Amino acid sequence: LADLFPGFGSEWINTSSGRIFARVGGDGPPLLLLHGFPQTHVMWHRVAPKLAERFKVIVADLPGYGWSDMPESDEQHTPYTKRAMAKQLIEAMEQLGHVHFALAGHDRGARVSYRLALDSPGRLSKLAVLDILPTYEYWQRMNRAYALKIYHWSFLAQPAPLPENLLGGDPDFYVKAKLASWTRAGDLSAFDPRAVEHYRIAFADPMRRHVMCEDYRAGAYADFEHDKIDVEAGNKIPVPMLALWGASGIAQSAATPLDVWRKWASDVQGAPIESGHFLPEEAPDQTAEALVRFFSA
Amino acid sequence: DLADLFPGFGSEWINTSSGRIFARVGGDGPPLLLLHGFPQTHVMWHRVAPKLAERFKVIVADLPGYGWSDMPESDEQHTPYTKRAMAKQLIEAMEQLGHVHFALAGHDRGARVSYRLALDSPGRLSKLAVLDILPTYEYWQRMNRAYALKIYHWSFLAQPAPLPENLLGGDPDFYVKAKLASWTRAGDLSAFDPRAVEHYRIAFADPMRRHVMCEDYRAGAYADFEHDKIDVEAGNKIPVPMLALWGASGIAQSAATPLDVWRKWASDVQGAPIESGHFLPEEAPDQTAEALVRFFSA
Ligand SMILES: [Ca+2]
Repeated sequence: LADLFPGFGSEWINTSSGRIFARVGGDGPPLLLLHGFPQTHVMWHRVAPKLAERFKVIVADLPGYGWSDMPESDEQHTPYTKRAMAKQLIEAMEQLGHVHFALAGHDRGARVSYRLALDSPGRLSKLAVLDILPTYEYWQRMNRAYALKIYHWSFLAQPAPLPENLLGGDPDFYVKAKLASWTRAGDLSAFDPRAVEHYRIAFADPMRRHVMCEDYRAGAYADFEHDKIDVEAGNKIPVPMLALWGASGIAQSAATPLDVWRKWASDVQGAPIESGHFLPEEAPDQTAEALVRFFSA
Repeated sequence: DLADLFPGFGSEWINTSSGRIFARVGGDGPPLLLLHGFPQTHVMWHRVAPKLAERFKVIVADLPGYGWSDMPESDEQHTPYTKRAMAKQLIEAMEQLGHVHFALAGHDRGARVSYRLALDSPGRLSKLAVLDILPTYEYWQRMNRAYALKIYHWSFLAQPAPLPENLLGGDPDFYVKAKLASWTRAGDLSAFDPRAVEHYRIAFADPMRRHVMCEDYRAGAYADFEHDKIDVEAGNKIPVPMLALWGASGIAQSAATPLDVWRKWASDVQGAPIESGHFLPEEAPDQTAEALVRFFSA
C-alpha cells in the first residue's frame, strides 16, 4: 500500500479505547482531518499537503477504521457512536498536546466532528464538515426518494450479521460501488487508484466491515438519539463552522444544506463545490482552498 | 427432494402471453386464487389451502417470475414485475381456466398484485383478501426512520442492478432464512414447515429468481408507487368486498390501524388482527383459514 502523504509522519496514538492511527505533517495550529465511509485517512491525500503548508495536519483513521484499533462493540454500538468516537479522538489529540484544535470531517468523520462540537465545543477552534447534514436531519427527511438514495443507512443498520453476511460475499464490489455511485462522474475516476487500494484493502477485513455496520447501527440509533436531544433542546454548535457540500453529493439531495446547518450552528458559513460526495478527492483544489481560507480566519 | 405439500392438489402450467404460471389446483366450487409473496412460493399456502379446498376450487399460483412460474424478460421500467402487469398476466392465467370472476387472496407481494388487480379490473373479483399489507403508496408515504429500518429491503432491493443481486449472492441461504425468521412472531424458523423452507431456500438459490424479486421491488419503488398515486389522487377505491388480515406482530401494523388505512382505499372492507408475525398462513394457519372461509363464503 502506497504512502500518499510523502513527508508526513505516522503516529499510533494510544487511547483508553485503542490506538488511533494518524499521518502527521506540517506545522502551525493543529488541524484534525477525519475521513468517513467507506474510506480511510488517505482520502485526504490530495488536500492534506496544501493544508500542511499552514497547519499541523493530523490525518486520523476513525476509531475502528483503517489502521486504528477496533474497540469491541456492544449492544448499543457504544464505541462507534459519534459521541464515543469524539471522546476517543479528543483523548488522542490530548496525547499529542492538542486540547484545542481545528477539525474537518467528511461523511462519518464529519458526524464525529459536529458531535464533538456539540459535546465538547471548548476543544475546537473551528470546525468544517464536508457533505453532511446532522444524522437527525437525514432520518427526519427519510422519505421515499431519500430512502432510495441513501438506502445504505437502513441496510447497514440492520442487525448483525445480516449486512455483514451479504457484504462478505464480494466485499470489493460493494466498496467500489459505494465509491463510484457518489462521485459526480459515477465511476472511480476521481480517485487515485492507490487510494482505492487503501479503501479496498480496509474493506476486505471482515472485522473492519462489522465496525462500519456498527457505525451505521450507531447512526440509526444512539447517534440519532443524541442528535434528537440536542435539536429538541435547541442546543446549537457554538464553534465557528464551515459546511461544504457537493453539488452532486449526499447532503443537498433532501435539503438546502446551509439552511439546515443554521438550525444546528450559531455561526456557520457554507459553500457548494462542484463535486459528488467525495469533495477532497473529486474537487481537491476547491476544497483545500475553502478549508485554508476558513481555518486561516 | 422437494416435498409435495398439497396432497390431492394437481399441478397446472397455465400459459399466458408473458409466460407460464405454475399453480397447484385442488378442490371444487367457486374459484379462489391464492397469491404468495416474498420470499416465498405458492407452498406458503400449504397449511391453509387444504382447508379452503373444502369449499373452493383453490388455485395456488406462483407469481410471475417466482417459484416455478416463468420469468418474463424485464425492461428498463421493470414492467412485467409491476403489480399491474402481474395482475394482467394472472387475469389472463385465470381466463385460461375459464375463471373470469374469482375470489382472490394474496399475501405480501401477491397481496399487492391483488389490490392492484382489484383497482384495475374490479369486475374480475368476487371478493378480495389481503394479508399483512398496506398499499405500496402508504408504505412509501409513511417512510420515516422507524419504517425505513423495519422495511429496509424495500429500498435495498430497489437499488439499481446489479447491487442487490450481488449482495444477495453473498449469502442467499442466510438471506431468505433471515427474512423468514425476522418477520415471524417467534423470530426463528420454528413456525415454518422445514419442507416449505426448502422450497423457499431452493427458489432463492437461483440468481435469476433473485433478480426477478429485485425487479419486483424496483417496480415496488417506481411504477407500482406511481400507479397507486394516480388512484389516490383520482379517489379510486376498491369496490369489491375486501378482507384485510394483518399480523399483530406483522409489517402492516405499527401505530395506526391497517383497517383505517384500507378504508381510504376500499369501499367495503373488514379486517382482523391475527396473533402472528408477517407470515399469517404459516404462523397462524387455522386462524387464517377460518377468517378466509368465513369471508369468502359470505
Ligand atoms: Ca455467510
